[PDB]
Amino acid sequence: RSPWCVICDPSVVLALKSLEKDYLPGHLDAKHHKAMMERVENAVKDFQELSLNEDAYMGVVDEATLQKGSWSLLKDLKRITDSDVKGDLFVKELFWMLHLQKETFATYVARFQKEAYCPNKCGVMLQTLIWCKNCKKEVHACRKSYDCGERNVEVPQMEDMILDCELNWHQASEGLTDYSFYRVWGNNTETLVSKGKEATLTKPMVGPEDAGSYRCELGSVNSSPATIINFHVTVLPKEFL
Ligand SMILES: *[C@@H]1O[C@H](CO)[C@@H](O)[C@H](O)[C@H]1NC(C)=O
Repeated sequence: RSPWCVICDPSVVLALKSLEKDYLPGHLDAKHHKAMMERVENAVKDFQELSLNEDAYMGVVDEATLQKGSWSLLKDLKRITDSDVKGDLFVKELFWMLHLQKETFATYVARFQKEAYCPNKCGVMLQTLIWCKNCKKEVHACRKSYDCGERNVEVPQMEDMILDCELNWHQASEGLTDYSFYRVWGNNTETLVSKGKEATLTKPMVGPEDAGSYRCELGSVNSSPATIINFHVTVLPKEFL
């Protein structure tokens, strides 16, 4: 038993309060006002549309999903109020619209869950979620295996080395800082060779001295890195078979 997340949008609560104080007086008999608003409140206080799905309803959305559901509800409600509909027909249309809007919102949430909730496959992604139970907006840590799979990079001698540390979800993550690239030497020391906002390390015209191990770390405002990727560079001399 969980609220319909649209109530966490202030414009929705305002439009609902406006329905009650401004619309009801000229459009529904006074003796029904209390019972209507109770029925509206009950519709908004429970959202069951996703609670028998294979993927359990988690009670969270992102701001994008919230805004899309809210805008869809506000537009449909405004169509009712702009129409100036009254009485029995107004009641029928209002509750029909709320059912439809819950089903529309369910579609948006199932899609958020399937595609946009913690979409990383490794590393730690930070994403702001709104928790529908209390309308709290917080940064959630999407913690996955720190192993992103080692990259085997073979570069012909004299060609350009590109080491790419970017993952598909990095552009969407919160709290990121810099990509640092380290060369990891066989004598158990390391050298920081680049640090900045760029997700790649480029070395033009590679020679043997550029072969070996590299580690990329994408920093976070938190303690742990958002991503660690290891690269092994083999520099292929022309003489190889
Ligand atoms: C460790 O190896 C690196 C790369 O070969 C080199 O720059 C460094 O001087 C070595 N350190 C020692 C103490 O031998």
